Amino acid sequence: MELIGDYSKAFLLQTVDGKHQDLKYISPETMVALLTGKFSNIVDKFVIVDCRYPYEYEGGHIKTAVNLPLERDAESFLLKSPIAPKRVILIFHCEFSSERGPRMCRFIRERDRAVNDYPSLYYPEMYILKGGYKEFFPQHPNFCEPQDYRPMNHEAFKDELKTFRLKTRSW
Ligand SMILES: [Cl-]
Repeated sequence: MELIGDYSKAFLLQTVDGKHQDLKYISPETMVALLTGKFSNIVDKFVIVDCRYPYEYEGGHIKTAVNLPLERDAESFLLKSPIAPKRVILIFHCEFSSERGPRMCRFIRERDRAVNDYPSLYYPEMYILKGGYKEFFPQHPNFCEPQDYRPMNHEAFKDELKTFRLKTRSW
């Protein structure tokens, strides 16, 4: 398997197959391994980037995850003052981790390359949480807060969905 983005070392985590063939996916179990410190002697810090809309995040998210659905906010939070360390790892996800999560993962790499001299990167190692929150919650409810799951298409949040989308850069 290839080295991480700045070609400094191998990817640390075991991966699983995912739709986007060039991206690296991890399972809920591996996400819990990170959260429980199984890699604490090697990983200085990791950030779970929840790319879902605010109402989805508010209805139940992974403990410590940061909600950064808008590209400009994800870029500001991660690249205005890069999180330095040991390894730093980013894990992106959305509801199913099919579109929003993968898109943000690609966007951040694009921006990371743009502000660096090749092949250096602030975030050389990034993963997608396979199955997104939809598959994580049924496996590890006590690693979520609140302990619930609100789908993007929830019937009571149709207006909230529209309101949020009109704030995005492109549709
Ligand atoms: Cl956006």
